[PDB]
Amino acid sequence: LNFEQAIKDGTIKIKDLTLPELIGIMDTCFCCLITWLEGHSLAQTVFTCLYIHNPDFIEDPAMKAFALGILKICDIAREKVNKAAVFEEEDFQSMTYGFKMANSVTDLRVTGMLKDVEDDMQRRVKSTRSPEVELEHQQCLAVFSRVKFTRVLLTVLIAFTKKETSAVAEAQKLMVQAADLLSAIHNSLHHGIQAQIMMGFEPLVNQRLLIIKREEMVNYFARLIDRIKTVCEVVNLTNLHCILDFFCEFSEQSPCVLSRSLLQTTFLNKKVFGTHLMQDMVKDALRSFVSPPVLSPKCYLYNNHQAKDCIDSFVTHCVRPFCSLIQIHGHNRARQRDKLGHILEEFATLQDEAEKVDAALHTMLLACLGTWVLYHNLRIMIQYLLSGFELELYSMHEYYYIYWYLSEFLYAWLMSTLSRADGSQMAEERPLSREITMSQAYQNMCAGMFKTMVAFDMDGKVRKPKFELDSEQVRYEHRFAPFNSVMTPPPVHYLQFKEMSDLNKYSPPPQSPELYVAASKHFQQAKMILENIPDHEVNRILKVAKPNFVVMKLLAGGHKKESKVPPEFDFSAHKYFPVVKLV
Amino acid sequence: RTIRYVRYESELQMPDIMRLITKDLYSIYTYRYFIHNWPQLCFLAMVGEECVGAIVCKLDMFRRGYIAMLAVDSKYRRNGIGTNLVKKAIYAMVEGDCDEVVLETEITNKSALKLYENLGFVRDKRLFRYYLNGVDALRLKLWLR
Repeated sequence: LNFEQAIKDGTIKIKDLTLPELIGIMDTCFCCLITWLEGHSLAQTVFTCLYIHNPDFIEDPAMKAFALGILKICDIAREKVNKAAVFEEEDFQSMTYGFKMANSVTDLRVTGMLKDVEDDMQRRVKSTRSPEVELEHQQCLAVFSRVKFTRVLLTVLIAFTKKETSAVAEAQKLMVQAADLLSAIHNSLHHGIQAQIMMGFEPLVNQRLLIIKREEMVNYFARLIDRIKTVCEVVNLTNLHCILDFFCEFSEQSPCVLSRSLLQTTFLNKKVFGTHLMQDMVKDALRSFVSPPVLSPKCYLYNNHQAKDCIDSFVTHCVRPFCSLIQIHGHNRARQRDKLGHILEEFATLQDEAEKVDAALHTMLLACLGTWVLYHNLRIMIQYLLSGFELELYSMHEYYYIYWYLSEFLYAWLMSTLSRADGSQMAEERPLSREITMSQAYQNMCAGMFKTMVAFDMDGKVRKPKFELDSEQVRYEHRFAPFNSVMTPPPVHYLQFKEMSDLNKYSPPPQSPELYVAASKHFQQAKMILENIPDHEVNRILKVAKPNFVVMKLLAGGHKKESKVPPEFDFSAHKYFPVVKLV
Repeated sequence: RTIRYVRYESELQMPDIMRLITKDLYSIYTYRYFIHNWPQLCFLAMVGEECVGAIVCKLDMFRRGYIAMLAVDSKYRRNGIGTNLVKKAIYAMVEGDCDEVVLETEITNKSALKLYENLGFVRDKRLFRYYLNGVDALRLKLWLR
């Protein structure tokens, strides 16, 4: 029944409402909001609350204020998500289905109403602060906690909409308050009216115009508050490389669409944080990474008005690929792979422009801008390749050549780029030593895994697909198709891959024990690198490397040689590198 | 117990086809359209005087083929009926000058994934909550050229 047609009927109560009714109603509305935030529609989850349809009809101040707060939170969330545009076709449904979503009342008025309801309930709590009295006090505590949480969440969502990012620094403290509050909303959860089609809710309201359990609500909201607190700290960064690393780290956790959209909108259509210009950020990243002579204050190229109007054009050309790269990082972990594969054409164009600009600058008096663009492009390709491991898109028999591409070719180019960048940095004079070390560990892990897979295939422990029209050549060409749009580094075709990956160069050709020992030596180098440098990623890499080494050393001694069972590869320990168990 | 593989040339088997689809996993017009436009790709596995398995595919313009439905009776699984049925559809697609055979599946269907991997199919994309149930889906394609 519709709210307008039910107010006269008497099935719903708009005034003189009991505390347990409010506790249950607020809990159910919170669950509906969380369900909507998980990627579902509005007419099915949030608008099932008959009260939210027209909150002007509610006479109880508390319920009306709660409805206004929920509507305003939905407004801010929808606006931010639409602005960011980092949600897939089915990861969020932003259509409002023609609902008047509390646009008449201001947001500050809603916050004031929430504060008034909270104060006029803390007074009641203090009036009994010392069985029926105890139950009333507990219900009052529950209502006050829910109201205060609504107010603080709406306040943070409001503060995230200010033009200046500094307002976010005025909201982080509020999040701490939520830590001492959500548990309260969790503690007095058995006071609300349990569902049985609860009172005040009609899930079949919307049928001609077209949830989660309460126990999981508190933990989800706590995780979301932690995500927002993590997002808030992004305003302290000053270099594009650090922001890129921050975005990658944030996306590694698979955050909700609201968190990704909030981060995207707080980062940037033209000004970063509302303070820095993206052209200047690009120039600063160039100066901090490769230090080209043009960007040095006293290198005579800054004073030239034509080298300046050649570096600025390149910076303006590089500004859009980077915005697109950040946006691609903002998406979920499914479309990220395809968008990474597609950004390669734009970055190849950028690389060609960088090469031309560097050549012209040297001729007018090498490989500084080209080195920087190559570093970013190599990062893109490596992340694209590893994403398939993250998404279980590779079969068992595809591991060896994917890992060979990652280790022997891509990571070698990455090390050459990093070493040349550090050399140019020294020549113009260790922010990349940690990155070099991490790349060393990653490359050794990948090389060990590649040798492992090659030995497994030689031993016959890997199942291949036997059917007349399936060839490795076409599979290899299609797997590495996005790499055709790049020119430097050159794509490695199937024939060259078989030539370099062949084991007939070494006389005598290596057998399974030799390759197993080589993989063990790679894992040992990875361990000796990682365990000498730490954060969570280093611990995950070490936990994925240490048992791997002992497993391969044990297996190189002839254990389970006659068996043909395919070994299991557990990706629980680390996202990209598996722990190969023999059981 | 002799099993047989037969193409689609009659008007008696669509009622048998739907019985083998709704009991395994759509509107009747979906199957009607798919049989209409591409009758040369719909194959059935009949044992005796009944139908044991079925496959319905479409090939539309690179010329890409698509496998829409592949079902086997519960009492007749694990006998290799599905693998042969998929082979005699891939071969028909090849005779029709197709370049790639694409399909979608549930990530939970481990048996189907292993079957298509044995047939040579390689995962290309992973979709989140693609199915109406809520489970994530996997897109498997086989490239022929």
